[PDB]
Amino acid sequence: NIKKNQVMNLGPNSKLLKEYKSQLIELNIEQFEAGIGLILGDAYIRSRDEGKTYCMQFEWKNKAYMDHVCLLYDQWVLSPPHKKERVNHLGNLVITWGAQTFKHQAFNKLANLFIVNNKKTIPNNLVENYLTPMSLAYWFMDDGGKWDYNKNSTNKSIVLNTQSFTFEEVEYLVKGLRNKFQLNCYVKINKNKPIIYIDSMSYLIFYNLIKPYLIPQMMYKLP
DNA sequence: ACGCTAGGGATAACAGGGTAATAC
DNA sequence: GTATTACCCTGTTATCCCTAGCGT
Ligand SMILES: [Ca+2]
Ligand SMILES: [Ca+2]
Ligand SMILES: [Ca+2]
Repeated sequence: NIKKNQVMNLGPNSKLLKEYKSQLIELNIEQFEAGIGLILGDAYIRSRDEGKTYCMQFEWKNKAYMDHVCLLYDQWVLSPPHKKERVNHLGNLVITWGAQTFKHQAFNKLANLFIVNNKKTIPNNLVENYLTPMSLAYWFMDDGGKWDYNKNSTNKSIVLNTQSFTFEEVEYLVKGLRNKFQLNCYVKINKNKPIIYIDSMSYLIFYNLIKPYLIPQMMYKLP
């Protein structure tokens, strides 16, 4: 049995690396469920071959969250996060962190739920059949935000920024969320694009569901 | 008086492409 | 040389986040 330690620095097309990879078969329950929320939120699952293998690429401003996701996918992530320092078209420095897993057939199970012709889509029962409290918690740390950011406000309404999805797609998600978690949420608009509004009346319900998984440095997103 | 929104800004994300390091 | 592929890099906005001033 080869250990990550032994291959995390060898060339990409390295034999020992591939041997290490062959030792891995599937993603554990945690990596799968969290992945459903990550793909619905800020992650990117792609294939460079023709759907034979997929890998996941990450990028966030918050490094702690980044480190937390890498640890989650430890076995599939050979390197530490990498600082990316870029300059705007406004001459400003923008700092973020990047990371990725290597490609592996283990990721095909996640990818085939969303990808179709290398194009991302949300299927009609994704929520009902795969979205768990853990998935939802990650989807929240990703796309999640407050409805009212004003100070001293008591509004407990949550928002999921799903601006890249179609209205049909957002409808599948909303149906699943309402039926499965009794959440009182629905579609609203932002920059002419669909977002999911969760009424403050469902806050406590929403919170108890994702509480077990949000990390401390992400708590600031809650009301 | 003040809880709430819709309008909108400079990112903080997503998508793909290019290549240095192994194999044969 | 050609085939592989993890780790960067670059092209680009739909993102989360804010707040002027609207509604009651
Ligand atoms: Ca997102
Ligand atoms: Ca995010
Ligand atoms: Ca985006």
